[PDB]
Amino acid sequence: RTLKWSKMNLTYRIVNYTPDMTHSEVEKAFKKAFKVWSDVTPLNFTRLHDGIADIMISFGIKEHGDFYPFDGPSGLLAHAFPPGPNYGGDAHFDDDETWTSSSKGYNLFLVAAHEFGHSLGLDHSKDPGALMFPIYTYTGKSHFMLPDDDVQGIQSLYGPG
Ligand SMILES: NCCNS(=O)(=O)c1ccc(-c2ccc(CSc3nc4c(c(=O)[nH]3)CCC4)cc2)cc1
Ligand SMILES: [Ca+2]
Ligand SMILES: [Ca+2]
Ligand SMILES: [Zn+2]
Ligand SMILES: [Zn+2]
Repeated sequence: RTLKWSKMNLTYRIVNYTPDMTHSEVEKAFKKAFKVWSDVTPLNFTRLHDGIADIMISFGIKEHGDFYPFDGPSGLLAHAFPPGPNYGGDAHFDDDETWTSSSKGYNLFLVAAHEFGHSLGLDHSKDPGALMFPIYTYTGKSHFMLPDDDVQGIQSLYGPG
């Protein structure tokens, strides 16, 4: 046995938005991020506008209400908790960073896909070409294809769709 969600139908809520991007650009970016995993697993993700959801996403700075505070510009950038109740599964992004949909700063989609991998029970990868490798890089690929090391890893938890 490993650590994982018992249900295949998960809900997320975007609690607050970063000033660095428009509501629509944020929402598009996170939705594409969950799709990364939904496409290769039986998992399904639906967004809630209110109330408590399984994966609760928020932006914040410094001491933000958990034992893992951010540090301002540079340094740490996001973290997410493994599956479980309450804080379990949630994702936090440091809003002293610069979030973008481009080549500049941290690309919010890529970092969300990474952080959501942790939310589903994945650990970091040893393959520098994985999405779950602990070092951020931006490859500027024409379109994004989820690398094989990570499709293997998430499927070990949930199986193919
Ligand atoms: N517990 C340590 C936390 N350190 S952290 O907060 O500073 C941190 C560090 C790195 C990442 C992070 C690392 C890698 C990625 C993904 S990199 C990437 N993968 C792929 C492509 C690409 O262009 N870039 C193409 C396909 C796979 C995202 C976030 C997140 C938080
Ligand atoms: Ca930081
Ligand atoms: Ca939660
Ligand atoms: Zn946090
Ligand atoms: Zn990570």
